[PDB]
Amino acid sequence: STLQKKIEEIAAKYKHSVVKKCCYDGACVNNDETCEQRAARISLGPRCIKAFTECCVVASQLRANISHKDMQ
Amino acid sequence: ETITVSTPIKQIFPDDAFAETIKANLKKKSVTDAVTQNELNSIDQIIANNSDIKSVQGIQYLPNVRYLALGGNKLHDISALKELTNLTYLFLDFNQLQLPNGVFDKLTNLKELYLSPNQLQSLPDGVFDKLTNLTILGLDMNQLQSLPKGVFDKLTNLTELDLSYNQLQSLPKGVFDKLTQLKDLSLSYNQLKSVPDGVFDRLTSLQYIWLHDNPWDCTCPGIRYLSEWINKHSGVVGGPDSAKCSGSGKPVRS
Repeated sequence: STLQKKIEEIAAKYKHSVVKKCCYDGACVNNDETCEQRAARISLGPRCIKAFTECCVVASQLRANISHKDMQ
Repeated sequence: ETITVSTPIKQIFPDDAFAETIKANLKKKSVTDAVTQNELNSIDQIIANNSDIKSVQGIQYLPNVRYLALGGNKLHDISALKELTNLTYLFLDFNQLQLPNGVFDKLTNLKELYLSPNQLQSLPDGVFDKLTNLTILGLDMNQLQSLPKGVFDKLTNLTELDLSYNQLQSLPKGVFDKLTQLKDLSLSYNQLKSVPDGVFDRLTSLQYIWLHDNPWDCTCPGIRYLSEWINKHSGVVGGPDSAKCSGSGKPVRS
């Protein structure tokens, strides 16, 4: 039950490779801005973006240590 | 389509982003180098996700692509590929691409297609009909706003069909009625308020489905059929509590 793993586990539920890369990218932690802001600078397609934003949100909450239960 | 002699990569592939992608695939040294016709034959698949690609022009020259994966900000002339019957798998993820007329008419072979939001905010009449072998159809996030009756009617071997993330407000009568083999259908994250009585009536080999996150009209004299179907089948991914009325939650008795 290691973060890397857990995100690996969220990731794995995306089939397409290019989308999967997106989610790993959103996980990777940015310091000075939010999943939201970070997503604007991006010019990729709709699937990517939804994946990248969702991955970033989950990872941040996981960092928050909220139970999947308490997880939106 | 093809080539008489040697030739520079960048002459075939004027899209700079595409040329770079092709070079990486071809184990090139640069973009400048000329390519033999056989080399184009060697590549069978292409997978790129760069924001800077706006055209797969010169895509036609390489016949032996079986699998295309492309994501970008904008894609401009996917006409280059309307001629590839060797492509089984086509995944297109872009903020907008442009649907030519009849683009899909010649790729009889491909069984899996994922599309993107297009210019017309809709799917053109007869879009898919040449597509018999296609078993997987991803329309998720295409932002579609309506559906053309019979759009799906030629899609018999269609395993699954993802319509989540669009702005559909209604479904054409018997929209789904031509797929015996459909197993999973997702209709979540739309603008549905109600569905045609009998829509899901012929969906036998149908295992999973998604209905949550649509604003369903919960007035007594219409949705009973929808409620009955939900009560009378168990393919409902996320669990029938999920789908919900305006004001209320679950659907429910009445």
